[PDB]
Amino acid sequence: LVHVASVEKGRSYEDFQKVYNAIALKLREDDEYDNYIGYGPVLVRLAWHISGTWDKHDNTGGSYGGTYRFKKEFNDPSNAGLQNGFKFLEPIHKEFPWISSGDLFSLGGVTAVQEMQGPKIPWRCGRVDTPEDTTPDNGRLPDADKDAGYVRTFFQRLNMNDREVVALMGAHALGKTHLKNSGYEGGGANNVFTNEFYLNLLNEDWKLEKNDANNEQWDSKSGYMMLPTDYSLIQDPKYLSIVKEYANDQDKFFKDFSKAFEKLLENGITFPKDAPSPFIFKTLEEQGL
Ligand code: HEM
Repeated sequence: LVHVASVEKGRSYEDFQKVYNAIALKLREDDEYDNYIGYGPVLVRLAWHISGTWDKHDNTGGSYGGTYRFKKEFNDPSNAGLQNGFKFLEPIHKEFPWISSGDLFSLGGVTAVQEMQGPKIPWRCGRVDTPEDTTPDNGRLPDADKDAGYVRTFFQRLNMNDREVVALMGAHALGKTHLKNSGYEGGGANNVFTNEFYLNLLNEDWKLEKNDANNEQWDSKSGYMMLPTDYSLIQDPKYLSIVKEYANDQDKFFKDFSKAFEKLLENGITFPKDAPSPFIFKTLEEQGL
């Protein structure tokens, strides 16, 4: 099973920067969402969930097909709450109807990271919408109530190693959990991309509590929370080494995150040798907009 990237006809860097700008301007304008967190974090989560269905064994799932637009995937209980991100992007899809669904969902993630003062993330175009029968079945996204061994094994399906896993998990500095979506609550209200996830893991006094959905989570008096899968990063000696590395080197964390997130968004896609190089988009701030 081969998914070959095909550039939207006649489109170049300037077309995709226009789409980035549209997303970025709406992120700035629709700022009230989720108690003034804004849509940044949910767009990062959406980019990850549409990519995180991939299976390296048979090349099914992944971002290429834009299959989240179909009912089976849209209604996956693992995707509860992502409808808010889809609704955000819908007017963008209408203004730029030539962009494929997988390109738009993945670009929404890149735009959100960058606009939240995260690292630059190189991005490639050419995902092509595939039909409804290519939609992966539910149950390919990870459970939160598990341990390190589970996390490690899970991410092997996505061809991610320990360092890639720990770097990706730093996105849990962003946004929050919502009881009605996942059965976890809390986490604060952060919408600036930093390495604080690692600092918080190492420095907070964590307590194992049960929430109103009868699930266990780790809570601190500062108002932060860790999922069991988050906390497992300090229980496993290989993960703990990497947590310490990112807690002590913001730049290293940004660079490793950028590479792992690009890889996540590109898994399953074959880029022809003559494809355009990856694009690095300017932020609104860089453009003076
Ligand atoms: C073992 C892997 C993972 C598990 C079990 C996991 C689980 C969760 C759960 C339960 C929530 C709360 C959803 C809600 O209640 O709204 C969440 C939020 C989030 N996750 Fe993950 N996650 C994992 C990996 C990742 C990765 C790899 C990324 C991105 C690189 C990511 C980015 C986010 C973001 C940005 C939010 C906040 C969304 C919002 O504020 O609406 N997560 N995660």
